[PDB]
Amino acid sequence: SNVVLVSGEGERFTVDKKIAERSLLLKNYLNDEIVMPVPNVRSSVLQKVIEWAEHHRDSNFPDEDDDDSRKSAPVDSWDREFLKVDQEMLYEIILAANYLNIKPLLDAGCKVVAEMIRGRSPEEIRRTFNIVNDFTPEEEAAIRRENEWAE
Amino acid sequence: SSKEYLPDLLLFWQNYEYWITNIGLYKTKQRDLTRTPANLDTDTEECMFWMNYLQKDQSFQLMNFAMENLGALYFGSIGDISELYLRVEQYWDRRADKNHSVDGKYWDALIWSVFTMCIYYMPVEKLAEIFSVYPLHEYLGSNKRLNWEDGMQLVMCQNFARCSLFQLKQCDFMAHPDIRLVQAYLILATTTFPYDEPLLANSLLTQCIHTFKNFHVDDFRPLLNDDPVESIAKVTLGRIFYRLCGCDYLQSGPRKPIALHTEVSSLNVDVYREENSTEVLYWKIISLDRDLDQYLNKSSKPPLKTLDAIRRELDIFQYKVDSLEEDFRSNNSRFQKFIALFQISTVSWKLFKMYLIYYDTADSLLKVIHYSKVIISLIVNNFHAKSEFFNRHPMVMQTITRVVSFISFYQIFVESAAVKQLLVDLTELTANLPTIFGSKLDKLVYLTERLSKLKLLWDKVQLLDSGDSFYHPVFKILQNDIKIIELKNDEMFSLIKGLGSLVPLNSDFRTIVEEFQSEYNISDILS
Amino acid sequence: MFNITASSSKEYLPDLLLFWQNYEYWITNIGLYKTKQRDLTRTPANLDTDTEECMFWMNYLQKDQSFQLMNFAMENLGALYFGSIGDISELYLRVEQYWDRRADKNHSVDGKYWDALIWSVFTMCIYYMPVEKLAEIFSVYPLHEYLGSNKRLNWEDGMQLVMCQNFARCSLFQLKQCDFMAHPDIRLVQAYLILATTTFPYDEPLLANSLLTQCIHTFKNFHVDDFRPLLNDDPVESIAKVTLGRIFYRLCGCDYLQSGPRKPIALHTEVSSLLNSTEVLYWKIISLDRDLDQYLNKSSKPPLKTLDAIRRELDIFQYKVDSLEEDFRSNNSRFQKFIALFQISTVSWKLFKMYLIYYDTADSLLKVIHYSKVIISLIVNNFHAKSEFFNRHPMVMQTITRVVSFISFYQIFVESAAVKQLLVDLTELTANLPTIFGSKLDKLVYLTERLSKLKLLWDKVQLLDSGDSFYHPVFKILQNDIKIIELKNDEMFSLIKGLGSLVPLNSDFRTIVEEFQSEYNISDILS
Repeated sequence: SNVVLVSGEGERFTVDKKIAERSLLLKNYLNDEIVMPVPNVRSSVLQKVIEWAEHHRDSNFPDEDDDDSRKSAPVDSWDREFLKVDQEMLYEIILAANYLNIKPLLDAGCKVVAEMIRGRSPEEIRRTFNIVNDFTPEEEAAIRRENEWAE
Repeated sequence: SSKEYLPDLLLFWQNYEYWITNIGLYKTKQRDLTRTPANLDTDTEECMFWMNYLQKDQSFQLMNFAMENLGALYFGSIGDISELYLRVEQYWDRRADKNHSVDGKYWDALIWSVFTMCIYYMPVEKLAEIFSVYPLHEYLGSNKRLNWEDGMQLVMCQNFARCSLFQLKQCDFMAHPDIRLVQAYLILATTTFPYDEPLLANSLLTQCIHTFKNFHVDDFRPLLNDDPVESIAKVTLGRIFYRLCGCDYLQSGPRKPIALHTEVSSLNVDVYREENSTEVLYWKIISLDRDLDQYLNKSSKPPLKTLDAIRRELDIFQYKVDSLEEDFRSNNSRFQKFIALFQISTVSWKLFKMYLIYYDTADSLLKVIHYSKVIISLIVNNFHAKSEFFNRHPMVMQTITRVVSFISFYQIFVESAAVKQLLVDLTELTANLPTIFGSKLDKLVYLTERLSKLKLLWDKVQLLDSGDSFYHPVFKILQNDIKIIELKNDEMFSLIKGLGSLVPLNSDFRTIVEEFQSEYNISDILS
Repeated sequence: MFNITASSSKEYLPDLLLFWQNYEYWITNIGLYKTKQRDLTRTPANLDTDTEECMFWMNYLQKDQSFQLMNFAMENLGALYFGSIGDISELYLRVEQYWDRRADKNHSVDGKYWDALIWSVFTMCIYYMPVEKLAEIFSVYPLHEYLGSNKRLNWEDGMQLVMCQNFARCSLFQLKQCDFMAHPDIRLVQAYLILATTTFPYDEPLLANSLLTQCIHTFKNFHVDDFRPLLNDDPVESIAKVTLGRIFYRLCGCDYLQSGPRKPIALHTEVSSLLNSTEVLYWKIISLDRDLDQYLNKSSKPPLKTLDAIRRELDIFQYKVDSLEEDFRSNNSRFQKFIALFQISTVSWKLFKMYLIYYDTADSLLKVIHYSKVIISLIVNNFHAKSEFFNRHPMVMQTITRVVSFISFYQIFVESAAVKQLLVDLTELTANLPTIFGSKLDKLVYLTERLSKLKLLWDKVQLLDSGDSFYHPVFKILQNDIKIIELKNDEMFSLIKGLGSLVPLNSDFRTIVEEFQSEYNISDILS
């Protein structure tokens, strides 16, 4: 029939059952109206997750235990035109897919972060050198002295 | 600017859980030997009454209740019960004889263990329609108005278990090992017999391991050159073996050294993944629990690859238990569904508890709260009609002990708003569990009450920092509970009292600690 | 036993001695002693026949006779109880107490443990007392008045064995009154290590294996991983750990001496290997005997360097045994030196037998004949010193069984005059072993007679060949003598009987084989 995904703020999102069994956690929760709390997810992020499941009802995803079909799968055109959002709300979508155990949203929604870590400019790797500490200042001086000769 | 002691206090919970809620509460029987009686005139006139109290039609009503409502428990051990009606017939035929063969007395002990399981899993409304209250009170000499739901069904369950043991001891079962001993113990292990006598159950389990490994059967796959009777014999032996490993892991501890379970379900080993998943699914979900509860007493973190592997097998067994047959016209299918779903909820809770303690991953506290609500939603759902007795299986006592002890431990140190409502819900659930658990339910309520009073002591005394490590009376009380129960689970003192004439010889916070240990002692949970 | 016309080649002898290394195990180790072919539809068992039996056998032994038994044990058995119970002068107080609170109505569990320990000690006293001292203490007439046998017999013609077995059964019955599975304590281990110095583990092998599994369970219950006196502990606990060391040595000794297929749970696996100060000597010799006799059932023949290292260690322990000083008036030290010298001679004989079989080293049959004459000169010497009870210890049944079976098997195939004189000496010694062995001695005489008739069958029937394989009726009869006992020690049929309604549905060469198996059946050594 229909289930209710109660968000972390308090709203109620009526989702179709076959669509909302994309989430492994809810599909295991249904084995007892069936409401269920999703505590750490805002209403907009859960709306984005439900729109993802509404599109990818009919699609077919890899077997969650792959080396080739899971790492080397390209993102969909909708999934790349779907995650052009704020970066913090992107990580909150990934947190929502890691709570609800939605593995293909944690697949296609997290290869985008992989495409953003690589493919970045080598100037702002030199700029982001010790934004987290990770080195003593003696070793920072030695590292900056080793490649002082080029620039 | 937060609470920094908390990781090395949850790492202490991983030791406190084992030395209180696992070993100290269920598997500790502090017995003196200069006070315990020993006779064969007390029990030989008591078990004679408990074997004369049952009649023929009452026993067949118990067997009908087993055939209709308990097929998830005996069918691994004894097979289908339609072969066992003949054994109840032969027991009531051979009742008046005076020369009993051992091959008759083993079937008598097996069907009295089946009767013990039937008494333990029967609702009080169906029990009052079968038996009678008043001859039992005219014999035992107690409070007369002490009806079955007020703590009397446990007494008849324990005495039927003791009569099944007395009929085993008439077999000279040490001198004649046979598979009916293993079957009778695997029927008795579905009751609270492994917790009313935690030192007798370990020795009977050692005798069942000796009885099983007497056969020297390691491969339960029927070979090509086997007798077609011997093939079905080895199939039934394999079902008995995995039921025996399931009821063998649950009694692990310091008072049970000889273990049968030697295999691994993830990642030498001997005997696994050769057997068809029919009711080894109950074993596979417990080895997946053994891979989590082997890090309680151990002092090293489980690797995260192991926890991810356990999470993947949890999802696989979720989809496997949802792949089971929907035989709603037999009431035992819902009970098998409840067992194989409550086990996977228990292992899920323990998995995300160990994620919360050892690594603090993504929303693991919310996953602990979620699977605690799933355990509550599985137990509260059984409070309807026709399935009220599902909450009597000992795994719900074990699991509710672990869950309410962890939530009461976590309410002390972390001021949260969902954990508080969850703790109120589990307190309401623990005060609504079935009363056939007996003294263990009252000791669980006492342990939850002690942790709540320890929470009230946490807010009272201000925390004393020292830079490198902290100091508080609550910390020292929790340190001392493990030391007291390790002192109680050390049989060296009974050894010094046993070898002969040997005699055993060996501020602001201490006052509060000794007053709290005098008012709320931890030795109350042993008995 | 081999790896058409007649031949005279000798390819049969090297594969035939390797076949002896399997026949010795499955006949003289497992089939003769550790196989008790039971039947459960025919065996009676209850608690009305044996309770008044134990009442009679405890009311028979008067008070002052028990102190003479204990004085005999103190003066003449010092090399047996010291491994188990230490000093028996500490145990006179327990005998005084048992003759005080015998008249009471309620016995404690500790009291009945001390009673079971001292009744096992009384069993050891009866088993090792000569008939001259035993006729002075006990009377014969009430035992005939109760049991109802022919009143003409003395103690020596099959009556001391009956009183020994009934005292062992009374010790076990007083263990059964303790509910010793529900109260594990070290007196169980001490009582069984006293009872295993008699022929209790051969008259009831499956019961003794279950008692030994309970003793391993009760010993590992205390969790002692090191038996060394540490300076930090209480000096009472250090004496307790010394006591557990000297009990663990005797317990792994009795663990080895019952290493059959009807005893699957081992203690000796948790010990290292060699590849007071006199009890550890017996431990080293028995461990070396284990390292020799583990190559019986397996197929991998041992290396030469392994047997040579065993030979160097054997010479070291031969020097250690030959240096034990002894007083001729102190009979305990004489029996001590007899046990040490007989065990080291048995290990020497087995080592040179493995030299003769596995490699056929030049000048090695002479060493086998030499150590067989050493064993004969040890056993015959005890008839000429009025210490006739030295030949009642169960190692002189095991050793003489192995020796007379190997010398008969070698006189069948390879004739020699020294081997024939040695076989005549073995037969004369086997006819003069003490009557307290009872049935096992007569079955050893039967086995020697059967291997003597097999020599006549080897002589009157000519050997065949097939180029590489050799055929003979003696070879097929010796194949089937292993196959019959491997069928008897197959516990699959008891499993099929235990799982319910499953009933099991199963030239002159063959003529001579079937006539010899009908005349001298191998299943006459079973019980």
